[PDB]
Amino acid sequence: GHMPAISLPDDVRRRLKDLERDSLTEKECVKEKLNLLHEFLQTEIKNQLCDLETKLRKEELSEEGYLAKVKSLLNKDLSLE
Repeated sequence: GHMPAISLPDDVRRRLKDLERDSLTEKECVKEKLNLLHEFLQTEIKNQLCDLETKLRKEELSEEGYLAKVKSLLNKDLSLE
């Protein structure tokens, strides 16, 4: 990025703050975070996630593996800017 200037909308961000009060959860965070970020993340991102689901279905990946792997990817995508 020569000069990036894209970041989550202020209206969206406010919703997360309200959610924080309602007390989210690890599993709940991924479901909400995925759909929200998706609105700004291309489907090619969801595609990467789809392959992981296959591992969950073949019992090759740990439950916490997907939960912990998913988080990092979300942050990595935003770090690109």
